[PDB]
Amino acid sequence: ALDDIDRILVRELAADGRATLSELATRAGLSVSAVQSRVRRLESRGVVQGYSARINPEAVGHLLSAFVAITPLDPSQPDDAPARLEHIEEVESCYSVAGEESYVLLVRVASARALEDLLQRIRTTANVRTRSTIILNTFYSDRQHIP
Amino acid sequence: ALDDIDRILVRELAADGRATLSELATRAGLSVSAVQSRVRRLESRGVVQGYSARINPEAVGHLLSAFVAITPLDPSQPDDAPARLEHIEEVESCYSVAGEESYVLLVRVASARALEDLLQRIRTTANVRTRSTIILNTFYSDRQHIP
Ligand SMILES: N[C@@H](Cc1c[nH]c2ccccc12)C(=O)O
Repeated sequence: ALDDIDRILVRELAADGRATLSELATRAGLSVSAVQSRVRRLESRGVVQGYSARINPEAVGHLLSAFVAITPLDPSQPDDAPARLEHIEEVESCYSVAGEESYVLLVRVASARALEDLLQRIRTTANVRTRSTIILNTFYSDRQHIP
Repeated sequence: ALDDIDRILVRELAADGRATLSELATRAGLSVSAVQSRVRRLESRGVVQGYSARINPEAVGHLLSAFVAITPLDPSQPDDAPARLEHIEEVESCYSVAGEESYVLLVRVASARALEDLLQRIRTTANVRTRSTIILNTFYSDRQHIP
């Protein structure tokens, strides 16, 4: 249910999430009130899920980032795993995945020793084995595409 | 130095990209001017590198997401795959990696059949083999943590 006007707003808000209603208005050719109300409607269906500053993880001390694939040590209860790892703050994302493993997390930590410690917390808190792939370099990311 | 006033700011801006110079400044103990200063400096120093609304990809036509793990076929050519792929736009994220493959892509696409197409285009444009993993569900995504 997304018309061309909304297509223009989200593409803009993707590029600039601090875009102002007035800047948006003159870009879709609408009144600042038209825009405001459009934007909240986008927001309240779950088309826009929030706004975030995109922080440099190295600058705040996260020098090591890794993908960790996790699989149930044994898969008989439905899966707690996302729920119970929500309160580990160093886990940034959590996807279920088709194939041999069940979830893939992306994880951000200060150093190698801090990674080893974190893998222990993960193994123990969701009762899961882990396969780790360290990121050496991010070429670009969250480059959100609106068609 | 990340002065733990600069530290309080980024935690604020990561949870809220449109939090406003004022509503910040209050929770931050400050003038709406030295708020505005660091914020301009924090962006200048590469610490906050941009603001983005977070759009739901289904909502916008991307019903299938995938991690796609690529390795170049000819080790005697310059290894420039991130750069060769950068204009392909459904590649949201491109990360080099220490594992079995050389990079991982997060890629978003209309349908399973559209994915087959994209992969073919990835293979012919970098000169890479592709191994891909399908995301069934995102439990959470980009929860950024500031020590
Ligand atoms: N990896 C499983 C799918 C899966 C997703 N989440 C899970 C949680 C537990 C066990 C399996 C799963 C498969 O490909 O079929």
